[PDB]
Amino acid sequence: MQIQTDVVLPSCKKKAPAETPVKERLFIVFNPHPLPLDVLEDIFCRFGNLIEVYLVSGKNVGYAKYADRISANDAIATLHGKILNGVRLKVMLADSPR
Repeated sequence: MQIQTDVVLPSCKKKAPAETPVKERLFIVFNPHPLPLDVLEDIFCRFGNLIEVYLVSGKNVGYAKYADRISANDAIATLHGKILNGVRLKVMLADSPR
């Protein structure tokens, strides 16, 4: 599993239980192609309270469900605009994209 990034990351945290009701949602937009799912889970669990991350099939869009608003905001502040494994990322609130 590759981790090549230009940002300092927190350690991996445990995911919230899969059935946890969703509190915050993020769009992840990949330029030029999406990243593998295991990489995405490793990266996005690091902010805590990650319920799930998945890709929209065959598209450059992923979706991050968090059990905590502050955690998702941390993921935005840390990852938006950064490069991961050769891919540029946009991370934004799903309900109000920038």
